Amino acid sequence: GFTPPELDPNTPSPIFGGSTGGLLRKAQVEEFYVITWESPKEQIFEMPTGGAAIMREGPNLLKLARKEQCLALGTRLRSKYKIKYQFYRVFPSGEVQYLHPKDGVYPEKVNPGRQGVGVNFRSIGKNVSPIEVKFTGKQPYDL
Amino acid sequence: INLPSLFVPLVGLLFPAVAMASLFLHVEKRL
Amino acid sequence: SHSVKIYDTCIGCTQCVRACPTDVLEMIPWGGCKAKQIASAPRTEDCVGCKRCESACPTDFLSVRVYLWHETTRSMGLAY
Amino acid sequence: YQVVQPINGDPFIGSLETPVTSSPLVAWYLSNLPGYRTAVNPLLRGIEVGLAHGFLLVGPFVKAGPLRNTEIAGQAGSLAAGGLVVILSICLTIYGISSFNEGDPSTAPSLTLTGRKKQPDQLQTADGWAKFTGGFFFGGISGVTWAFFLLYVLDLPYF
Amino acid sequence: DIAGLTPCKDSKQFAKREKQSIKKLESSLKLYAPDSAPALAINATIEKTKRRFDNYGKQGLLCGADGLPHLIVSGDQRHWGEFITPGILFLYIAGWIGWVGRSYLIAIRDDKKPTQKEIIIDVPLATGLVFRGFSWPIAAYRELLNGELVAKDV
Amino acid sequence: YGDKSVYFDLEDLGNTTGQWDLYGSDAPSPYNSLQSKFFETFAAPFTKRGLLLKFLILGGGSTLAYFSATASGDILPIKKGPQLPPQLGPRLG
Amino acid sequence: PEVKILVDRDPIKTSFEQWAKPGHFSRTIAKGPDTTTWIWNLHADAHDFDSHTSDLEEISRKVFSAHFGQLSIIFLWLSGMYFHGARFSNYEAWLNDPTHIRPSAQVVWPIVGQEILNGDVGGGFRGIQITSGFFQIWRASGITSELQLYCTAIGALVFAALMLFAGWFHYHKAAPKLVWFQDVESMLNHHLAGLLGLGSLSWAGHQVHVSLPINQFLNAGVDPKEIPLPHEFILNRDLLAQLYPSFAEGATPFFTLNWSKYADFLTFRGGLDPLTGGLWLTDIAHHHLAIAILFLIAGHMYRTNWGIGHGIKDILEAHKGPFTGQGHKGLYEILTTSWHAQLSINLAMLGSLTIIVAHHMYAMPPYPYLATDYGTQLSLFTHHMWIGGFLIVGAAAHAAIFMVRDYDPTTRYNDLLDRVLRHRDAIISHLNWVCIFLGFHSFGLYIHNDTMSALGRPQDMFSDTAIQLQPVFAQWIQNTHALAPGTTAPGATTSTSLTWGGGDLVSVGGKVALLPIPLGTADFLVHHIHAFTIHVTVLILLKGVLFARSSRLIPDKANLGFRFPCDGPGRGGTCQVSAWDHVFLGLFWMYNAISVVIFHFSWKMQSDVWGSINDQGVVTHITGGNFAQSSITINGWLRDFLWAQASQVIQSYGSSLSAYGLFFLGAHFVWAFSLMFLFSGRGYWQELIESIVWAHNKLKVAPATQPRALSIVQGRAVGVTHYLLGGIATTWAFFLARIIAVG
Ligand code: CLA
Ligand code: CLA
Ligand code: CLA
Ligand code: CLA
Ligand SMILES: CC1=C(C/C=C(\C)CCC[C@H](C)CCC[C@H](C)CCCC(C)C)C(=O)c2ccccc2C1=O
Ligand code: SF4
Ligand code: SF4
Repeated sequence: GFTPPELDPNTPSPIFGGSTGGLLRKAQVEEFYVITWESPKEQIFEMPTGGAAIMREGPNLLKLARKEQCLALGTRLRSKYKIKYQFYRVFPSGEVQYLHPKDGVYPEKVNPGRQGVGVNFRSIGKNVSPIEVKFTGKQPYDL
Repeated sequence: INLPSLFVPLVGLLFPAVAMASLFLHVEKRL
Repeated sequence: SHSVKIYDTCIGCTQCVRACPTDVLEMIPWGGCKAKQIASAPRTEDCVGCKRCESACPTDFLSVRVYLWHETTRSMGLAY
Repeated sequence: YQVVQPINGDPFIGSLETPVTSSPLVAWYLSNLPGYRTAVNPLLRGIEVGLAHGFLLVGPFVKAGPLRNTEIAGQAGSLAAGGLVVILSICLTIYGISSFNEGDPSTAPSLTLTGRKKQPDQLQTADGWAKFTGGFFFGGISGVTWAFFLLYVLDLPYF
Repeated sequence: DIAGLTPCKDSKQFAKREKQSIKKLESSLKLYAPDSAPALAINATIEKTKRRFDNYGKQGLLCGADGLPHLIVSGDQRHWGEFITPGILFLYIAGWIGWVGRSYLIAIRDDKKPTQKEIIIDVPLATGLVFRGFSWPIAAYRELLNGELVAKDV
Repeated sequence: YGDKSVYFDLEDLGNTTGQWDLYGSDAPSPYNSLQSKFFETFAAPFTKRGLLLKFLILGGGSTLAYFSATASGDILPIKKGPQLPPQLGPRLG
Repeated sequence: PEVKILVDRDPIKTSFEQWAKPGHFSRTIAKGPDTTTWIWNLHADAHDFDSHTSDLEEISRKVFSAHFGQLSIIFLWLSGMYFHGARFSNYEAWLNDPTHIRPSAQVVWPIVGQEILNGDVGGGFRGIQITSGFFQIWRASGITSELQLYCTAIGALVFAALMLFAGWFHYHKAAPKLVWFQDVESMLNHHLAGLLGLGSLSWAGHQVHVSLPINQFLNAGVDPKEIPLPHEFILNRDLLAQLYPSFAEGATPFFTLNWSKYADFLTFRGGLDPLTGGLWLTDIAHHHLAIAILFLIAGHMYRTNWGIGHGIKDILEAHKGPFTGQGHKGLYEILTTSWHAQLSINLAMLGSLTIIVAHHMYAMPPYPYLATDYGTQLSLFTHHMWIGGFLIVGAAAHAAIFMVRDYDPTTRYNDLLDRVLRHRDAIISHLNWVCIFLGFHSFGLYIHNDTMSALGRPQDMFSDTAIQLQPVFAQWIQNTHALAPGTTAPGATTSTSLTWGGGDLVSVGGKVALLPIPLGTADFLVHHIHAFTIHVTVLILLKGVLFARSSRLIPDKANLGFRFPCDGPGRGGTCQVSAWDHVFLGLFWMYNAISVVIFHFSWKMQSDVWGSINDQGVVTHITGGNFAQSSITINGWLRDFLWAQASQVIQSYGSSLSAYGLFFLGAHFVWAFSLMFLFSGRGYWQELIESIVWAHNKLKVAPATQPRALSIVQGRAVGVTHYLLGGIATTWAFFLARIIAVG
């Protein structure tokens, strides 16, 4: 069921000159993200944190401090260029966790192997009044 | 001997120091 | 963690999914409409509470709702 | 030839390498400071730091104080420095109390600038920090007294 | 009299104000040629000021301790000229305006592109409609009685 | 890590996340042992967190209390008091 | 490669088709409107040509003809000024006696009693005293009759017509194409040499033949109607030879290179004319001559068609060093394909220039009888300060627009821009620290002074008598300037100004034109306040520019566009995270800075320079040096400046300065009104308009264009514009009423 690709260190990363928008202490102590793509040729692309970098012909692996920054770079790579990307989340443990695209197909394309999470079978106008859930820990929408 | 001479520094200088040190200590670490 | 809910008025346009910055939403099979599709929120632990998804919902009222809730460092979008 | 390089050659860590940040003499100087003397007992570093800071606090307090014109200018300003150094110690002790615990290891980095292991700096522990702040306070009162002894108690030609 | 005020024509402070006002303008007329443009203009406004005070006196206004003509709006019939007849005139004119606007809005509400006739006025239709405001009171009364002034269904 | 172009390796996350110490010395105590043995013997009783905090607070408190309850008139005009007769208010006084 | 005129014939046919259609340029607008928001959008994007299309050629053609339209508007304004000076003025009476008659070139019609505004300005005339300083310009140009003013007004009218026609022509009949605009070498060659070089040479030619002799005659005391007409000075030359003997040789000195034989009317005196209180005209003529020579040579630097010259690309890409990589390589391609880059550069430079102009004009009064006309001086300084500030803020606005819309490292890559984008965080952090430090050590000194004074401890205060903060550098510099003439500028007799020193007070008609301005502790404090405010507004604007494309907060800020409300209340709240919002603040801080600057100027001038001279040489100033001791605490500003100076405007009612009192109160009102837009949000207003719409629908009177509350950005725009209008207008009224009453 779509064994996710395993992160391959020794994959080169784009030619960058350095920036003050890179990683910080949060990447040291809690987590950071890593995105990979494959680059038909060596080109210039705008970095989601600073200026411009040069993606190498062949595997490109970039480490960002925010998942949102990764998805932004992924969107730019995917529609301005035509490049398929995947990103992971790395903990200070040395664990990696394949993040996107979760089940091999982009989420804008329906896949028959996904379950419904957080779906309510009613229209939004049929939530109970807050008075109905007073003094119980539940929220009227979580129902 | 002049009672203000003692209570106005202690309540204006010491007491906020002690209270704020203690309240910072209480608010800013995990139990 | 903010809480995102999907309601059955969803027409499965998928514009909201294509709008979210953090890949919280998804498209899943269904039978209640002509697209046989509906939006799911399996990864709300990454939701920043941006609510771009609500501005992309063409239904009235909305079919995708974001209720801001307890904050995490993921929820607050902090890089430090 | 280019002067500014990414840190240690890693272009995805949020910082750079420049003259002010990383030129030979400025690195040697910063490394030769008590705060960055990692392999030294924290109490002596606190002593050196506290003595230097205490001496400094006497300079402006006395000259810029409200009793500068009065004959007790020296006594007054020096006493104010003692009040300030003690307040700094209170800030230091409560910081160490809030941010550290005895059963926990040092939060300092284990790696050097070359990728070699090294003993984590003990100043970032609980009692390492306690020894450091004790030394700092002892040094700070000693510095204020030393600076306060030099002028007023002894003529000694200044300005 | 009413509210302790006194008829400006017989008040003393009202006169004193008139004489003081007239006095300063006369000073402005001086230091110039006796029959110059500026001097002629100053004279004109002096006569205008005298006419305004006499007109106030003639109309029977009420003056207080400052000599300023106070206005009574309680409904006393000696004073309808101060508020109530101007009020009826205003209500007439404002009903004219509002009724013409409402008439226009109703008339253009039936096209496919009604907003087109709102950012760009149909002036022929507007000029056909403006003069119904003249009879707006009767029209509005009969529309209320008909029950068609207020939209039902809302 | 640092093999020509790569900068990412799971085995050494700290190097990858820049967990360096850019200025620490890793050198021996520059202070002579004799001097070290003089300080850490006299400055020892001040290195207990709760002890130092409590003593600091209370000692400084009584310090301030004594120095202000027994300040002389030439230090604070607030304790010297007025030296002139008082004026009268616009009507009262 | 070579440069030529390149045109296109009849690109758009003049027609009334699109006038009938509202927002033809915007596809969405063209169709029509569903709600009230459509009307606001129509105006907000009328002149944003680079979004109506994507063709650079069309953008630049539109820009060219819009410039023509603006020039026409300016000419119409000038002709209106000249005509009002010709017909509804007392310019001739003022010309007979300058320092007793008050200039005024506007009268009002006696409609509702407003003729009280026709005050006594002297000269058998009743009008509104003007502060434009136009009378001084006309006198310095040699204009003695109102026939000359009439001729000038009509000439400017036909020039406005010509400009409007050229605007129509160069857009609908003969519109240039892109390669014509993208030629900047020849454009610079022509603007340096042709517009500024020939322009200033032509003006020096005017002053040599018209202003110099006519002003000589006027200063000799001749009745203005007994003066020869200017053309006589050209026909009969011995008329000039009498005033200026060395007009006898007649241009042979210019070719013998015996230029010293011209020393008569081409001087290097410096200082002021003791008779008129302005600069020597024989100095201004020499100045414009030298300026002309300089610009005429300078417009020959860039290569156009004949090999000689400089390629701007070569000059740019020759400059690079070890700190900046390949700097300046690729800027020529950036500055010739994006109008916003050029616009922001030019706006920054023009604002800087306007403020320099204000300073130099207050310090070295160029026009006769200008220095002792205190109202004109104050108004000119204040007006130019405001204009400069607004332009400088617009510079930042358009730098941000460039960064968002036109910056592209894929096709147009520059190194320096990239490096600054790469260490923007260091830049902004250090600017932040500087702002904080400067704010503590300038305003903190004022707060310390206020409490030291309120605790009855003036000895502890930061003042000239307790704790001196003397600006030793400014004092040293101005003493160096005072000693300059004869020591290190040997050809000058007087120092370039009288604020430097040397004594030599100059007065005119019993009023003080100029005297040495002393710098004490209060000057130190207020100068550091100025530095602080400028640094903070720079921080806001630079932070907006550097972080316009992306940040650590929202990683794709450019996709949201240059101007937008927010991206939801996520990540904690992203209200005003856009570049446009940064400009909105900068305007607030620009207002603060310029307000403090003009207050400083006005108080310092009314306290240490202006005033009345007397028979012994005793100078009583407007305020007896109350700036040196009262300006050091905020209570002094509130009491001695605002409360004291404010009394003039409050008592204006019942006189001819009543309009200033009215504008004072009205500006207070509109300023307070702005706060309704600046403190609230559009959600409340939409919800209220909902029930108002209900009330209308109940009576079949609801409109079809659905009324919406304003956009979030529009509400901020309405709030900031009203705020600025209110504040600037109340300061305007206060200044004018005060300086016209006490001046
Ligand atoms: C709410 C009532 C109240 C208020 C507003 C004040 C206010 C003031 N008192 Mg005071 N006082 C009070 C009650 C109060 N007192 C009572 C009931 C007593 C006992 C009879 C005293 C005895 C007292 C003395 C001896 C002196 C003052 C003095 C002062 C002045 C200096 C400030 C100070 O030193 O704090 C007050 C110092 C104290 C020792 C007060 C302690 C007694 C109260 C009950 C403490 C309450 C603390 C409580 C836990 C917190 C309450 C919560 C709330 C107030 C926030 C100040 C204006 C000094 C002065 O005269 O200034 C010139 C002075 O020397 N007070
Ligand atoms: C057809 C025009 C028209 C008519 C008949 C009415 C009628 C009414 N309005 Mg309304 N209004 C109008 C236009 C109109 N309005 C416009 C253009 C605005 C935008 C400023 C408003 C804003 C407005 C508000 C905020 C409120 C009302 C309210 C009301 C009700 C109370 C009276 C009042 O206080 O009005 C007030 C009148 C104004 C605020 C300004 C009126 C604008 C001019 C005078 C009318 C325009 C005429 C039109 C342009 C002419 C076209 C004619 C055609 C030949 C071209 C009343 C039924 C109040 C209400 O809710 O009652 C409970 C109320 O709170 N109106
Ligand atoms: C000696 C030649 C010359 C002169 C005098 C000017 C003068 C001017 N240019 Mg221009 N320009 C020139 C050559 C020249 N240019 C060349 C060679 C190019 C590139 C091919 C350009 C391209 C250019 C552009 C793109 C723009 C200007 C603009 C301007 C105006 C700037 C605004 C100003 O300062 O107002 C000062 C006001 C005056 C000096 C009033 C007098 C106006 C006189 C009559 C102008 C006549 C000069 C003109 C070149 C005559 C030739 C046209 C002829 C066939 C009729 C100004 C009038 C701006 C503009 O168009 O404003 C509308 C602008 O957008 N110029
Ligand atoms: C040579 C100067 C210059 C030029 C050519 C431009 C040109 C442009 N600017 Mg700009 N700007 C400038 C200076 C300039 N600016 C300065 C000095 C500032 C600082 C305030 C700004 C700040 C600025 C901002 C914030 C923005 C622009 C924008 C724009 C673009 C669209 C403008 C538009 O159509 O809006 C329409 C014009 C109006 C709606 C006029 C508004 C009326 C004003 C606010 C009232 C003025 C009151 C009046 C003076 C007195 C009161 C009158 C009343 C009482 C009757 C356009 C290309 C906009 C853009 O999006 O760029 C792409 C944009 O948002 N500019
Ligand atoms: C008052 C206010 C409004 C309401 C302001 C509105 C609706 C503007 C009103 C414009 C005029 C008054 C209405 C248009 C009038 C028409 C032109 C008709 C005029 C015809 C004659 C009366 C002249 C907001 O929408 C808003 C939004 C965001 C923050 C603050 C605020 C805010 O403070
Ligand atoms: S709030 Fe933002 S991140 Fe969360 S689901 Fe909506 S658009 Fe996506
Ligand atoms: S935009 Fe709204 S209706 Fe469309 S798929 Fe998303 S949640 Fe459903």
